[PDB]
Amino acid sequence: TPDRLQQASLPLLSNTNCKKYWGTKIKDAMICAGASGVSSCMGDSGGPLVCKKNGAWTLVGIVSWGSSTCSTSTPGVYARVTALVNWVQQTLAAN
Amino acid sequence: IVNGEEAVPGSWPWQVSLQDKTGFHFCGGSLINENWVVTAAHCGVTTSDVVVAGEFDQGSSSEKIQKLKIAKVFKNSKYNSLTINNDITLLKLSTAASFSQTVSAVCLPSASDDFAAGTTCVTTGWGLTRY
Amino acid sequence: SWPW
Amino acid sequence: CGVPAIQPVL
Repeated sequence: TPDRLQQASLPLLSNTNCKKYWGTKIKDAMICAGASGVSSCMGDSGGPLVCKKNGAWTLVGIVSWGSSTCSTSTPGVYARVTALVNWVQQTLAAN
Repeated sequence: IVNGEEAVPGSWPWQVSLQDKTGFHFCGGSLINENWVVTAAHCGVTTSDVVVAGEFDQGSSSEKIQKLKIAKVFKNSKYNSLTINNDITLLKLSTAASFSQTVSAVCLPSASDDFAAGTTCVTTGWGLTRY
Repeated sequence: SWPW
Repeated sequence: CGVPAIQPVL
């Protein structure tokens, strides 16, 4: 592993196209990104996939799972935050 | 991250490291406010783990980092460990993070926000750079 | 596949 | 939220 924090830019994929790689493993609460010459990898899990919207960085994905060899030609799979944000808000409001 | 590059120090101020009691980094997370961190459910965080905020170089002794204790782990009730679906956990911190130039929150989307295929986004972390 |  | 004090450089 690296001592220093790394970054990479990468494109979002559609779930329909991501299914060409991963088949029925892709569910509606997942979003794929990458296959572009970079990959998230072991130890990145839980961290952010952020996209800029109206000038602010917004959490779109949570690093989840992908290739056991971190192949840069296969998309990574991230938890899809839009599918999960209502639960986040309910949890914060109640605690 | 394989084939990424080094970040500018402090430029991703919501990024945290989750470390076990031995000091081993095992997962990332993101600050969403001073009291709460979002991470993956499959990271298996417990209240014995530590949230480290404000870090750039895990090999440095000179950074002004914040080591924050975890009060409670909220695993999403829809998380399915068999399929790794709904892979999200919230961590409520025992001690609030102190926001600064190098420590601050990421925004959350609305449930109805659209992020189109082909949009270029960014990911960050201290994961492996080579398998 | 593998958790990340 | 979402606006770092130290700007990232990509």
